[PDB]
Amino acid sequence: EVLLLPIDHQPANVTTPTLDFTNELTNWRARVCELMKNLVDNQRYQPGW
Amino acid sequence: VLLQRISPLQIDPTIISNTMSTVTLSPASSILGKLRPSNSDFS
Amino acid sequence: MLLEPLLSGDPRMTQLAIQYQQYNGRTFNVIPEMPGSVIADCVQLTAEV
Repeated sequence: EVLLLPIDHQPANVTTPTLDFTNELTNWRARVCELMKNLVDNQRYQPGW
Repeated sequence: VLLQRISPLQIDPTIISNTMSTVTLSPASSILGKLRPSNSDFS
Repeated sequence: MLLEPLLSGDPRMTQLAIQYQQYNGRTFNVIPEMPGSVIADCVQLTAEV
C-alpha cells in the first residue's frame, strides 16, 4: 500500500512561510549558499581576481 | 505531460530577473547568462 | 518606486534594519523604530466603524 519517495512529505496546507527552514529543500538551498559565502569570503581560493 | 496539465505550480523564470534587476563581467549578470531565463522548457 | 524594493520577496513578515561587520565578527546593527501612521490609523478607524 505504500509508495517510496526520496523527499519527506508533510500535510498540505497553503499558508506555509516562504522562508521556512524546516523543509529539507529550502534548508539545502540555504546551506549551499552559506558554504559558497564561506568559500568566497576571503580572497584565497580565488587569486588573479 | 499529465503532471504538467494538473499542477497548480507554474514555472515562471522571470522571478529571477525581478530579484536581480541588473541591466568586465559581473557575478549578477553571469548567473543570468548561465541560467538563461528566456528558455521556457522544463521537461 | 513607492516601496517597489519591498515587494521582491515575501510581503507578509517584513522588517527593516541594517548592519555591518568588522573582521573579528563584531556586528553593529541599526534597527530604526517604526513611527506612527495616520493613513493606517484612519483605515483602522474606518474598519472599526
